[PDB]
Amino acid sequence: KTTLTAFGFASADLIEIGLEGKGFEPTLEALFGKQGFFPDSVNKALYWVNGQVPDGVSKVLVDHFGYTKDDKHEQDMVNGIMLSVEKLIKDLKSKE
Repeated sequence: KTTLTAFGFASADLIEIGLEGKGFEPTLEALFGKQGFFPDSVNKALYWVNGQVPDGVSKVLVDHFGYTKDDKHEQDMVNGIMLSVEKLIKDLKSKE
């Protein structure tokens, strides 16, 4: 929002766009929470996909998505991504 006072002492809101919403936190956590889609999905993709991102990007990825070096699951790329998808689907209707 912005209020303009350029007509002497007469004021007038030049423009205002009002955003109102609730229930964002559950989706925020289902995307980036402990069981969120992004952390597990990125971890599985990094484990099953050859090659590592530059070290600078690697630090951020480890910090945010909790990439794990070693996994004992002979489950494949498809199941690795699909576990994250499954938990996200449960996240969707398990909350607001």
